[PDB]
Amino acid sequence: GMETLELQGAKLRYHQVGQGPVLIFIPGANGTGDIFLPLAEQLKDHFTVVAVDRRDYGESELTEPLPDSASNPDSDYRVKRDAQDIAELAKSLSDEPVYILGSSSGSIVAMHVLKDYPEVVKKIAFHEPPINTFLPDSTYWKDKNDDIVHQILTEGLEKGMKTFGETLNIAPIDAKMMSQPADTEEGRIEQYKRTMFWLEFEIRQYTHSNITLDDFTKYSDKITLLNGTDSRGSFPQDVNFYINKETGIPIVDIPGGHLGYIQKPEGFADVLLNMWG
Amino acid sequence: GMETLELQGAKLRYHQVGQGPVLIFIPGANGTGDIFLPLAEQLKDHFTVVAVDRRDYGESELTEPLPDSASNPDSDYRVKRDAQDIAELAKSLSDEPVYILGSSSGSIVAMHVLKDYPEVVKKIAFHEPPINTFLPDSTYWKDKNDDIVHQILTEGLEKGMKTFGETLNIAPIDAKMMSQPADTEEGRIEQYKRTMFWLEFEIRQYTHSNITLDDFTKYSDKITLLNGTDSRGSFPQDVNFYINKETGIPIVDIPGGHLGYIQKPEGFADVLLNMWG
Ligand SMILES: *[B@@](*)([O])C1=[C][C]=C(C(F)(F)F)S1
Ligand SMILES: *[B@](*)([O])C1=[C][C]=C(C(F)(F)F)S1
Ligand SMILES: [Mg+2]
Repeated sequence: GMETLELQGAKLRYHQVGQGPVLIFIPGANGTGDIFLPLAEQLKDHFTVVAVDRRDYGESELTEPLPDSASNPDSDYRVKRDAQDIAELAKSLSDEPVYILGSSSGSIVAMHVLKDYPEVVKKIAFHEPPINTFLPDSTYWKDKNDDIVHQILTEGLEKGMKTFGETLNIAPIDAKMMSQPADTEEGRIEQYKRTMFWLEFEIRQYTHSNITLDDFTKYSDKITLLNGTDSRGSFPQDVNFYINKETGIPIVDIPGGHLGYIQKPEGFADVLLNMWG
Repeated sequence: GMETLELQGAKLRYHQVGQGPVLIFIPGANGTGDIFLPLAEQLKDHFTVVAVDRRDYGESELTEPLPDSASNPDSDYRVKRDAQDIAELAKSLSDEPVYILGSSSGSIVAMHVLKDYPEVVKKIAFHEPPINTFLPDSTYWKDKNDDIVHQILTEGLEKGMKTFGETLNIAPIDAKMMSQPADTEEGRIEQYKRTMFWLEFEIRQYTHSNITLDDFTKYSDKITLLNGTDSRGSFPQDVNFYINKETGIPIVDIPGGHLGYIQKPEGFADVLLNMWG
């Protein structure tokens, strides 16, 4: 049971309980207003407690996707947009400046609400802010944040792909090709996005999907199985050997490895022309 | 320039090179058709080569969000939709059944095109498929895939959070609360996605966002800095101490820790009510 304010680019959802002057709670890391609901109950007889799901979280919905620069660590799009959400939320519920509390990164949003929309602010509270920009040692703390985020975003992935490599016995050539960075940064950032997506939304769902041997036998005359000449011993060739074992469907060898169609396009094509040309 | 076919919930983009019978190439992990163009160049005098950007990748775009259950590892929404795209693409490019080659996860899409839309297949080729469902050792390979993806998705995040709370001296009760797993498999998936979004899209961007001490001093009578009585020594209280030392803006102690509003709501309210009630 949530309220909705439609705004530029999002349906902003929020709880509202009580009577009197409006009191907006801005969540921190958890991003959602439910975490203030026991606090609201203790306040609903003095303030109209409004507790927001910030537009990227919870029951709030984006109506158009984030800009691609939002992943840049010095992008200001999201913090400024959250702060404008709170100001428009205030302006839609009150004709007076309102009370505001933010906690942790939510208190940083609160700082930007006061900076950019001081006319909506009656009183404001910053509960344990982690912003570092104005500290004498801002650099130390910014560098810690950057390096721990970098570790999280990269280490486990690198290890897991190598573990995939040994477990599946991927050929060296494929391994280097399949894990080579892009010459640009716009192409390099996309490639982490894409790999993360394949991992969460493709590999498990597709490799355990609803194909039976019976499906191949039904139309056996149509099917060729292809094994690369440079990827012998790898797990997908064993998939083809098993299909062939149980169905009789022929295996054709074709040049290159798992990526043979671009490792060796000429020889790849010569085989496809022999089969189908 | 690429070609476009508009389907339910997606605009599907694809390269088209050559003439002759239609030959559809379905990409695996990289998900885009460009990887087939050097091959397409070798076949263009024999086939109308069609190299697809599957709908979640490349120059294709969704026109509706993925279903929330698509992150479920047992989901078959994506593989079915991909298979249905290829069938629709074939039907839009030929009145005769066509030639189709899929590679790796793209060969799995090709298998579902055959199962569910055999009417569009003249011949089909499965290049190095990694599907395990029908293998006699299926449990082995399914559980390897599940474990390695899970490790990739969770391991470095669990380590980095632990490093974060220790660099920042987050209170034990707070670290306990902010890492506690959700109580459902579906709750944990969203918890993971939420934390992963916060790390990539919020922590660096907000904590180094453009706020200066003069932004506070300009409205000093409006502000209260709040420190939890149970999170002493933690980095955010250090931030508040600095703001206070430089601007004289008051620090008020409020019960609980970084999550005090939920940890002790009664005592948290009593302070707020002292402040603004
Ligand atoms: B409250 O959610 C936070 C306390 C420290 C934070 C950072 F990691 F940004 F330093 S966030
Ligand atoms: B081709 O891109 C693949 C070879 C092995 C794969 C899996 F990780 F699923 F086993 S995918
Ligand atoms: Mg604005």
